[PDB]
Amino acid sequence: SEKYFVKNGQPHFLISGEVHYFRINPKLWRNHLQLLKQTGADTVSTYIPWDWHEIEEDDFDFEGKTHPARNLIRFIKLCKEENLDLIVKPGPYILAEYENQGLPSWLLKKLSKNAFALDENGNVISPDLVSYLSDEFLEYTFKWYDKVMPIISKHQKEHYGPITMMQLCNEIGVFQWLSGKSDYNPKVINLYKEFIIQRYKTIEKLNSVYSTNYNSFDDLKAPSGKIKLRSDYCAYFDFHLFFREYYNKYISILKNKIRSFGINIKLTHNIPGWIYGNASELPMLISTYSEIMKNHPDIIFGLDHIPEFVSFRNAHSDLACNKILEAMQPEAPVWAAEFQAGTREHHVKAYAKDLETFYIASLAHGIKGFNYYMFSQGINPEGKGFYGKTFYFQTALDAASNKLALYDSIKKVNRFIRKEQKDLLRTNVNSEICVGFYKPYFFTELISSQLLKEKKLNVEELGLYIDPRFLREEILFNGLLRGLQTLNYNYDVVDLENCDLKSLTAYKQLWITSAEFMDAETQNLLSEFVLNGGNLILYPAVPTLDNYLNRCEILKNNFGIEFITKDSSHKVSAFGIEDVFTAFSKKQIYNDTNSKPIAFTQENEICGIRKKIGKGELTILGFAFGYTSDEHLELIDKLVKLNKIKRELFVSDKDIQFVVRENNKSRYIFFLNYHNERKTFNYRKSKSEEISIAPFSYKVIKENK
Amino acid sequence: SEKYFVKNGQPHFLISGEVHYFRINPKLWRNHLQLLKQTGADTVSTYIPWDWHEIEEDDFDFEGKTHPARNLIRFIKLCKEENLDLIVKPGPYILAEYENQGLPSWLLKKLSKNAFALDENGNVISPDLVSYLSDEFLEYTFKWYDKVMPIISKHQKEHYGPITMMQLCNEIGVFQWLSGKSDYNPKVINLYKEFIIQRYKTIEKLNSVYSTNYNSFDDLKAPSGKIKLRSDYCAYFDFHLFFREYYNKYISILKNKIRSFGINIKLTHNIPGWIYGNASELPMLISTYSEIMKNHPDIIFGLDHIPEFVSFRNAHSDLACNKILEAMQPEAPVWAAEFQAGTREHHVKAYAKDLETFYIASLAHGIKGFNYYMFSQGINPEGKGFYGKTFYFQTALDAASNKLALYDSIKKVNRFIRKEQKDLLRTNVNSEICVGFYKPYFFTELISSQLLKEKKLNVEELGLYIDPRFLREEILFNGLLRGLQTLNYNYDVVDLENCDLKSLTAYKQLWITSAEFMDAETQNLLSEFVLNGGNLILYPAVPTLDNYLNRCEILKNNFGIEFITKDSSHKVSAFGIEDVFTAFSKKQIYNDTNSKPIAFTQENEICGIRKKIGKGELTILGFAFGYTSDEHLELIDKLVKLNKIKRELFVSDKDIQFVVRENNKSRYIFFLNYHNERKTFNYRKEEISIAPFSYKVIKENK
Ligand SMILES: OC[C@H]1O[C@@H](O)[C@H](O)[C@@H](O)[C@@H]1O
Ligand SMILES: OC[C@H]1O[C@@H](O)[C@H](O)[C@@H](O)[C@@H]1O
Ligand SMILES: OC[C@H]1O[C@@H](O)[C@H](O)[C@@H](O)[C@@H]1O
Ligand SMILES: [Ca+2]
Repeated sequence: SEKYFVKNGQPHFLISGEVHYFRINPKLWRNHLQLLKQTGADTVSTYIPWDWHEIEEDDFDFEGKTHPARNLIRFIKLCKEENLDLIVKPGPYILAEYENQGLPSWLLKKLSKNAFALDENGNVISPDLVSYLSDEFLEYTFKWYDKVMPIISKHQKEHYGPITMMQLCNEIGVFQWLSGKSDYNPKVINLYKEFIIQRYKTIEKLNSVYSTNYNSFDDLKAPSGKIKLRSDYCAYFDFHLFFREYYNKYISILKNKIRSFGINIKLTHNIPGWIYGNASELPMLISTYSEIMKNHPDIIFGLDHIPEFVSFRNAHSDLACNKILEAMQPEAPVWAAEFQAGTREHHVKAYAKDLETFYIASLAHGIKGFNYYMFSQGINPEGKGFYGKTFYFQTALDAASNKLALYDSIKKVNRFIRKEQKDLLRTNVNSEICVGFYKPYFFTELISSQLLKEKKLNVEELGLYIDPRFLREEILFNGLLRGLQTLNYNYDVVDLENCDLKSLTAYKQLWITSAEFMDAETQNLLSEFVLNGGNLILYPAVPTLDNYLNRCEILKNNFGIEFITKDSSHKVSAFGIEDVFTAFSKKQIYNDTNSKPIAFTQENEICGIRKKIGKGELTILGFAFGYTSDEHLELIDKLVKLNKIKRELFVSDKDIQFVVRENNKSRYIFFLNYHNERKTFNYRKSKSEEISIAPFSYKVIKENK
Repeated sequence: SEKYFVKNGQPHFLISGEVHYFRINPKLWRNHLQLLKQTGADTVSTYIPWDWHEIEEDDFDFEGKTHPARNLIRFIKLCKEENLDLIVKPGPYILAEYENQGLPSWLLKKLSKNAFALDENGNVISPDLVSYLSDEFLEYTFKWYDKVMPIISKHQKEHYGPITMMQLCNEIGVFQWLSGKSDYNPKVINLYKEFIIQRYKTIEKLNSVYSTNYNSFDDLKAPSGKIKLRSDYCAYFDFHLFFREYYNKYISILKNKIRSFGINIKLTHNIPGWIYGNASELPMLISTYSEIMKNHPDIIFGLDHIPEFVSFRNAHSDLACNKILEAMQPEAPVWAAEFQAGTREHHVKAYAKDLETFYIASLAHGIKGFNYYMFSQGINPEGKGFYGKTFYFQTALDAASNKLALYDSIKKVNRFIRKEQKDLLRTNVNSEICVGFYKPYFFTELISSQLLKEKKLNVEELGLYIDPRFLREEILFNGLLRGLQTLNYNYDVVDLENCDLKSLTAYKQLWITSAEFMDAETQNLLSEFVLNGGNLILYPAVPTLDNYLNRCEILKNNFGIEFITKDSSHKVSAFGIEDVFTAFSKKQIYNDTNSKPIAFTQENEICGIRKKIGKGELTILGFAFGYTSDEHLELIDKLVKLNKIKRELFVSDKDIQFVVRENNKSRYIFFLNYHNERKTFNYRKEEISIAPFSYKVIKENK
């Protein structure tokens, strides 16, 4: 059942700490490694910066001949001497608050304009932002790999070295995302045109899908500018599919290059998306990796968690992200490649009290491994800091190797993990609720995001009213997922793409947050799910279009639903809850045929029904709610209770979060107080026990079954 | 010298609680009022919703004839019986998460298209958003005033009644701001044309300023779409000046109508701008009231503070907003018309332990009065809630008058306030730093804001690189003001408009965050300031343009400055601090004749100088830094120390914030812990422990 890392045929919690040799006095490297090992950590992790080691074009130093902290070889040897396994991350990009994101200054001065990401006008977006498939960029990247990869290969575990894992590049697409502009480099334009010709084969076939009138493929260009017609939406949809293939081509090229050096260790990649302490856009960025995860079962993706604080304001972000990684990568453990320790920026504090709670909450939320980022502070040598001289603050160790407050928090957490890992790693929560992940709603990084400078998608111009980004942020991430976690109902997330019917029928309920569009394959899957005995909850819309916004009424027809879309007050009544505020004036009005009406508009028109279809049950709500009122929690709770799903515990304070993890031998009860209140409460399993929990604090109770 | 409310001829801290009679079971009105009074509160505050009382056109109920909670008259009687003064807020707009923002449904169903705020295409922006100077809207507003104002007039403090203050409308421009669109209603456009003719007199004068090619004012159109040309910037700038006159015309029309009923109590207005627990846009919104504040010294503006939490993440917002209100309104107390109690949003928690600290921090930060918003929760009657059934959560009292956790926090704070008010209200901080407030940098709500749906202002299209909203948000509000607060250096803010030279001379340093444009009057003011002996810190640019982007180099020439704008790495060195991250590649590179170079690019070009001019001192930095590294705090500290300015205390833990407030005989030291850490420290001009997100106040007799 559970996915976890294994060592010596036993479950093993991966505990790594990030220690940047290049930012630490090499006379203190050993002390940093000893103090990390003394916390119970098994692994150390570092970037190997291209700029740091290719000091001028074709002049390499890995031995500290020109600066003692260029002695990568000695750092590798110390990791082995201090019995730590090593994760190496040689880029080409590292980010790492390093000048030019780790690319050499000499490189960026030499590269031609066509090596850079370009805007719609052909202008350079940023002087450190390359176009990934640039011939010149990949030539210099390969020359870098030619010098660093033999060193990595020599020091792998299979040659009795400490190196067990290597990250390829760093958060692919993060630089493009943060710039707020997409890449229109000519390599992108030309590879896109090849993609479209391969995809459609004839211009007649493309025109039939898009409803365009092109005479030839030579008339068609990568889409630019705002979406005004459904044909512009179609063009951008394919452009999103293309970018997923483009990032798969990039990582495939790096992987094939590294394998040529005899490097057989585990390859990793790291997922961006937290900003200002929440992760509602992370699902968009993880979706850009869809083709990499389909084609490379041997690259393990891990999350980059940057909570910044730990409170009800962001409590749901880490669990939703952990669940969405599991959905997209169900055969590998859920791990954090970067797991916040300290703060990347002086003005954004990172308190030990918060992060210690985050670490325990992460265990509650199913994490199987992590890399404390940053375990060790660094001091940039030679002006290499992007933003200042000091690299991170409020870490476990300062750059000198002094213990800071966070060290004691990590020791406490790691001690618990080491004591419990053989049982805890094998535990699961009992999820009776499955939530669908429909990746195409996330495919909007070119047209609609929190970071994109230009809003290119306005669905009203297309005759639609449900924006897929509004749906996936407010109705799903901040809405349903936040609500279920707040209500202490366990859920799983399943990727609906090529999804096995047998993997949905384990759940008492499947929840689908739907826009007006959904592909035929997914409409058919949800149809079969209900006909064969599944219980489906679907809102705010029965879809009637496919991903190209062409007619597709499969689910509507299979479920025998008739509806009209009508304007009314935002407030509806649902299951006897009055004044439920909904997101839209427009609602689906269902006729009551062979159904029980359960939701009504202010004019008493039917906007939600329940029915029995084949061996299954359907609940459809023709209105949108996330979690912006107490009525929304009441409605989620009522929906869950339709199939008699029960919480694992009765807890006297509804603002206490809990998670029960168990196997045949052991039960762990995690209590999380995400609130600035001392809470005294009682609980019992579904004679009560009393607990007092401080503000922003945790309790963990272990029972031997 | 301090400004404060007065009761019984003594300094009086205004402690008001918001209690919406229209959202409370009338059987429990007395119980809510008694529980509010038992916290030591002196005043209760409420809207009087137009929709609630004009139940159909020309059918008024203020006596509970049709619903017991329409008995406004009984509520007023209970306030008197329970010895509370009353603040009333009859609109016409109330917002208050009330359907139609408090306008009657029957009114919105009946109004013509031309009564509504319209976008660039002539479409209605929102079915509850009227154009303020709509004739139809003012006709019906006046008929509402005709019924509610005689009731207020009878019960006003000038007739020895309980009503001490009345708010006119609610956060003027807030609906416009939140809609993300500006009003192009044809009456508004006609008033804008009248405003332009009044301002320029002749089309030749307007053409000389804008570089336009009109033959007459008949050719003139309201600016729309993106700014591509400097002439489009000019038209939008005057469109901003016009909206400030427009809001003054609206509030003048309401005030004159109110005064006609013999209402001579204090009139108020309330300032919006907090969102997601910070207030970096509130200075833009307060700038929209510039003409109201200049023309109506009898209308007291108060702040609507919505911190949501209390930590280092938002510690600087309330101080900066309080200081900006003081700059724009120096002759009235700084007070919060809405002072967060509970939460408007169930999913956005408001912890009693957070807000208790916010209340004490607000005292440290110079607040003189406030209105707990919401003291009492409400239940929306008859589906009249904009949102769900319940109005506010985690308040002092629930809608049934049950005491909640916040009640005891408010009782505690109120007891400290009543014990200390006579001395505390007469205290000020000793500011030796003044920070300039240049209002034109804030006049962008039509073209650039956090809420505007399309950015119309792209300064690179105008041949500029310093965006005024970036400057005022990241370099000023979240940069310099946050850094000074964090470093525990007192500052004052001064409005540079019509500013007295005499008012700047008391300060040891004037800090000016400058874009490439600044009007002649302000350039002249800053020139005279330094020549006469003042010490000026100016960055990131010596301005070379006026507000119409026409050449204006008064300050530059008067100070003998020469520069070239050149591209370099973002990092500079300044005062021996290496690796100072700056916002722009473009920097001013100064000629150093008769100057001391003090900052350098990565290629060692001079991007900052110090100089003696007349009797004074100039420090100019040709680069933009906010607060995103420890080097930024070090640079601000180095700059303050150029004129030997000292903190009032030595505190062993640099992450403890303090404010020293004094008068001739009393000192209050407010220690504030904005961090999730128990901190132990000592202080001197003596060892204290403060819990996470908490406070300690110390008194010292002088
Ligand atoms: O916060 C925005 C982004 O900043 C980047 O520097 C981090 O590497 C990402 O993980 C993060 O999502
Ligand atoms: O077990 C001791 C731990 O208890 C938790 O409840 C607290 O949040 C931690 O601050 C503390 O280290
Ligand atoms: O948060 C955005 C705005 O919301 C409005 O409902 C409040 O009345 C304002 O004070 C506030 O700034
Ligand atoms: Ca000169």
